[PDB]
Amino acid sequence: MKTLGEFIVEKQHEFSHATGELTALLSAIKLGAKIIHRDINKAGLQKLDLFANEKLKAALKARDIVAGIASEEEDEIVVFEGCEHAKYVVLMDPLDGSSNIDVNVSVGTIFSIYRRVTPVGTPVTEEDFLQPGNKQVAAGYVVYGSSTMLVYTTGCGVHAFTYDPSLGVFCLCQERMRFPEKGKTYSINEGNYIKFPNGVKKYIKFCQEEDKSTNRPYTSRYIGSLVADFHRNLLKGGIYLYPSTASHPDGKLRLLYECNPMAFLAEQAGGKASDGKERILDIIPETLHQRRSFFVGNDHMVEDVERFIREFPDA
Amino acid sequence: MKTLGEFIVEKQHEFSHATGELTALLSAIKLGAKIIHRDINKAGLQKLDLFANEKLKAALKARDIVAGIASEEEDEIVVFEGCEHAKYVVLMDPLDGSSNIDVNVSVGTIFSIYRRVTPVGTPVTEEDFLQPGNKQVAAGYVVYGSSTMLVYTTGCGVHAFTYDPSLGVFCLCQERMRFPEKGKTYSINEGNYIKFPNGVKKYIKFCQEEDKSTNRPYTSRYIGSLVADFHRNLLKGGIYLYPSTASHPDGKLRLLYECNPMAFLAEQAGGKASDGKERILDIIPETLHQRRSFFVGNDHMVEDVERFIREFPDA
Amino acid sequence: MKTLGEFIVEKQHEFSHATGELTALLSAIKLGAKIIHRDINKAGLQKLDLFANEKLKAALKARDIVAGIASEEEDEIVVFEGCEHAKYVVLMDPLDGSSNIDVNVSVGTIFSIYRRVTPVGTPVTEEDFLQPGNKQVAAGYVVYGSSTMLVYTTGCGVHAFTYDPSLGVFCLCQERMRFPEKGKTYSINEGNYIKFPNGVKKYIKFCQEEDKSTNRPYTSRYIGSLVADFHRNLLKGGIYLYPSTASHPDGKLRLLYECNPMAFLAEQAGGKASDGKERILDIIPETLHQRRSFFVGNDHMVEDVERFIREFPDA
Amino acid sequence: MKTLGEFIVEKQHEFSHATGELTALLSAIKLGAKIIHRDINKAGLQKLDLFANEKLKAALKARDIVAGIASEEEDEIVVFEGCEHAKYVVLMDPLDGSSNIDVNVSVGTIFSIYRRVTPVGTPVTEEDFLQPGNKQVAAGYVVYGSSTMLVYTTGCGVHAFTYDPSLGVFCLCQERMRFPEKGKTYSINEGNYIKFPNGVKKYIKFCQEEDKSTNRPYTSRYIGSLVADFHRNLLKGGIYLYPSTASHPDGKLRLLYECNPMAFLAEQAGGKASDGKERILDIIPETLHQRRSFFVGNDHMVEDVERFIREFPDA
Ligand SMILES: O=P(O)(O)OC[C@H]1O[C@](O)(CO)[C@@H](O)[C@@H]1O
Ligand SMILES: O=P(O)(O)OC[C@H]1O[C@](O)(CO)[C@@H](O)[C@@H]1O
Ligand SMILES: O=P(O)(O)OC[C@H]1O[C@](O)(CO)[C@@H](O)[C@@H]1O
Ligand SMILES: O=P(O)(O)OC[C@H]1O[C@](O)(CO)[C@@H](O)[C@@H]1O
Repeated sequence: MKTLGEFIVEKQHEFSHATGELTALLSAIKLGAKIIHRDINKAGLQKLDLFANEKLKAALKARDIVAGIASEEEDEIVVFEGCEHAKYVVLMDPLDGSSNIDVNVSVGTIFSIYRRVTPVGTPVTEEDFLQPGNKQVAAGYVVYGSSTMLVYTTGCGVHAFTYDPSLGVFCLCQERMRFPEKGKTYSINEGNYIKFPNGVKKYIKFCQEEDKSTNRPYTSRYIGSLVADFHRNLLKGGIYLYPSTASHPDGKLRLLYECNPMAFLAEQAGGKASDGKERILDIIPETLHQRRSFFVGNDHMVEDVERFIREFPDA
Repeated sequence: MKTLGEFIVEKQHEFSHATGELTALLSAIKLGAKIIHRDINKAGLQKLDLFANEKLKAALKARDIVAGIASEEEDEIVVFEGCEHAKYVVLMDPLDGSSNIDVNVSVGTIFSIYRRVTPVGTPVTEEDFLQPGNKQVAAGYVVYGSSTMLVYTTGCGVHAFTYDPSLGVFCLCQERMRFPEKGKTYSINEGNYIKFPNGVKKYIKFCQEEDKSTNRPYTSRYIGSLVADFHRNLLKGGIYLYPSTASHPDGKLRLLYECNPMAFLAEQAGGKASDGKERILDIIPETLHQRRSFFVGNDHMVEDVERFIREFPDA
Repeated sequence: MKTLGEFIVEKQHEFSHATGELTALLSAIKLGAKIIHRDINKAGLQKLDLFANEKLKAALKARDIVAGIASEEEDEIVVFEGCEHAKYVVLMDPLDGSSNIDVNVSVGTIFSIYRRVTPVGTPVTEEDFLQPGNKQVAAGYVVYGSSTMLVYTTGCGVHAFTYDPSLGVFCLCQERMRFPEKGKTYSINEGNYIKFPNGVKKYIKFCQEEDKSTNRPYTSRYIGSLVADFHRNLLKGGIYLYPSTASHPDGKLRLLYECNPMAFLAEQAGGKASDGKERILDIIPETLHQRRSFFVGNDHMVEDVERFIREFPDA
Repeated sequence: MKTLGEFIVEKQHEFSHATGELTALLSAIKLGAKIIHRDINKAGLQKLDLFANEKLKAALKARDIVAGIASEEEDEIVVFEGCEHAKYVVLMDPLDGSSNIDVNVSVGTIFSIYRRVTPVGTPVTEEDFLQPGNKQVAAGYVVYGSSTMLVYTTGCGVHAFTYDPSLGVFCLCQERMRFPEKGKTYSINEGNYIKFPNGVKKYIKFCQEEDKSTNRPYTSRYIGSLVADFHRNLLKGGIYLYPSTASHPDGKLRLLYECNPMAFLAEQAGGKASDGKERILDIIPETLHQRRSFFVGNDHMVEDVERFIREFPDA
């Protein structure tokens, strides 16, 4: 057995050889993950979003390694007074999958880490949080399911760890997660069918046709939590979709707090992530809360999606 | 705080005043649930079906209160040698939601309890396990999610309990679960669209139309675990569907191990459960492994389903 | 692995064949033990006496199997209104070893169970709690140490169980605890030397002489918690002593809440328990809070003690 | 609530400002402590010495921060191949209190940390492990009792932390532990009376005299585990003694693995630690396994001991 902490030490070349700093960063994360886990595992015994947001924020600050944060909850960025010397910033979705807490369904936490652009010693600015996804130095998520797992990447593969309540530590369970060769599952909220772009509606029809030669019809799976659907699709192959519609002309997902970190993780696992036309990671952020259409998973599935959008324009 | 054990004592009138026996029955269940939980919570750190099956079987026998069992795993019934004096039989689905274990997604355990028809002192026979669902004296399930919960009924409401790892006990969290007045979520594997009965395909179209006056289009949610989708729908309202198709002419779900206990639970919560035409609980079992189409959840939703099947016959 | 609950079922002949009632009795105990354990295991993260007293009292009442209780904390007995139909009474020392909580040292819980003398339907009276120790139908203790263990007897041996946090259940670890053939450890508060009876002072000198032929000098061990010193001595052999002195002319230990249950346990393990002259279990209680000199452990050691008291009278 | 990890960060001035290295050091310790804790908490469900030794050894090496270790178990020192670049060495007593495991009594782990004398890049030698106790840069212990606690010092006070199973983290419970003004408890194995030095026998008599003006007679407490007796005495005041005798002419305790770290901790808490004549920390080690008489606790008590040895020479 090998712990997350030991693993970080062992992989000295990752994270630009700044091992000591990665350790501090993930230490903040796992602590926050442990705290949230405790409250969720006894939720039965909206409000949790705030709790998660507060605990993760306090933890990151206590490591004295982050200059400031950006939360899906927060309207403005949060500058850590006394941390001006820090050279890292973190964007996060404290509790992804709000509609699942009360129903004992999987929810998660997403984080994205960037190296600041503004001079050390100075307070960070939105400039530091509006960099394209391709500049992230680290990304990962925490899934709170039957078991609690932490998944992350620095650019050298995707590593997953499972929390062991018996020990109180995160243990390595898979060092190199990769999407299998082919996917046979699509994850989308099909109730929103009539409002999806014509290309997406076509892909859905594509997915339901009878073609044993290509594993069709695919299976449908949609938990309602980006983190949990992604995690399953990554292990078993599949694609997750959340296109634009009436309620969300530019999609529902946040480009910086959700799309970018998951996109970085998908790409590092040999998958693909796009807004249906361009690479998520190369999009230049316009605003902190910018939303974006999102399609991620096995490379061939996302491609089929882009093709259908191409051949059937106009939503 | 009140424990499951204390609650059982307090409700002396339920279970036909045989309090001492209910206690023993649920004691077997929660122990099995605790054992399985432990292995699942560290699954990361098919095979689990066997483990769950063995642990639940051994636990029920050790209470010396059950004459024998029937498992979705077992081909034949299991007679407990030395328990001929027992007057209860139990049918179970040890681990519902096989495809979810490896992906850290919710799975569950389902149990159904019947009073034997054959004379005590004698070994039980299939006759004891082929009684209609309306004869069950108890039914419930265990959901292994972010938290582990046990839900059951004896005919006087549906009671849910949440396991507290800190204490090592199940605690009452909701004494009277009821479906809310209206449902706005449907749970079905839409990838199997083309093979569903025409009436079901119509209902799906119904679900996706724009009619704010009736909360349409509904939201789509499908975890892939009967226990977890049911649980969510029960708390938030909704309907779960698994009709017949090519791969399963009579549906996929087992009538005795899955449909009946969930049907008993749905009805006790003010909901409805049918095979699309008749009441699940009144169906006279033909065989131990009989499968059946299944539609369960809010009463009005299941009715809409029955109506569409009525107006559009032939699958 | 076998649980406490399963073990009770398996031993149908013990407790006068009233299996169902023993189960309810120990269920109250283990629940109280689990609750206390939780608060103690995070004590760092006098007051606990009250907490323990309240939790055990509430638990016993909730099983609707006990007519009333007597606590070392309580001045008067506690009659359970609505439990007049109960035929059992319980005397207890909720938290034995007060001076150990703040120092992270072992403490315990002691319980004694009697069958009432007064007619059912009527409220219990001190008469029910003043019966000699030889009438107990059950006795045991819970030790909260590196691990939490429950030890008890009904008259057919001493059984010990260890709590498994991973499972949340008590598991059988030893079905027949017996003192080894010989003891080589004495447990007494030697700082109180000058005030001990002359016979006890002689025994202490005896214990420190050089006589390899009899394993002397013995080893000295004194944790400060009756439960923990007893438990160790029972497994490794030894004797525990708490004689009379200035601060306590009749000893410090309570005859009914401490001496009797431990005496019943010691005798069932092949050991001996006396006040230095007579058998603890045959003493006829004079008052609820009666104190008594107490010497318990390996039979030969207690005998040596009685002999020295005999040969050197006057304290 | 503040974690051990956060506390270390917050106290940047301690440990010679080498914060990052202290963090790695204690991370190895707490992990080993968590692993051992798990096996001990289910011991019921000699051998543990080896387990503890192996787990702590593997953990320290995995942090790639220690050049090598010295264990009370090991005959020779253990050089970490591939860690020649490390500048720290650690001496340890993996499982102090062997005779307590089987009896569910408190046991502990002791560690001592030194900065090497030999050039980096080179393999460490006994020279690095034979430095006087006054050169330690860190010392502490882990007590496995009703709760699991970690206590340590770098020269700026004694800090204690309690492990929270609910969270899986160590939390600060006391930042500045100090012996109270006066002690009233002595901890010694009195069964070995006749073989103790005359001065010690006199002190024991001193301890048992009647002198309310000085809190005499003192109370006697002796758990049999150096870690647990020390911990209690530190919180409540008291003195622990283990002098020389026949079985151990130079005492039983190891000078480097036991006496030095506890001596450093006692002094940092305002207490005193000596071999009955000189300061433990200033003794120049002669051999790796050198034993030494040891007296530690409240300053005035140890002084009384030194005085009696002075006035009554010859053991
Ligand atoms: O309820 P809907 O419209 O399917 O949206 C669910 C999605 O929204 C989120 O909760 C927010 O990102 C995701 O976790 C999830 O994929
Ligand atoms: O993979 P499919 O065809 O959607 O079937 C999933 C269903 O099968 C089961 O796993 C077996 O009953 C259910 O738990 C679940 O609802
Ligand atoms: O502090 P003293 O006088 O040794 O008394 C300790 C004894 O008192 C009790 O705390 C009360 O029974 C026992 O648990 C323990 O054996
Ligand atoms: O059994 P004895 O001779 O009292 O020795 C016990 C002492 O030995 C050790 O086990 C070894 O250091 C200490 O933990 C304890 O104080």
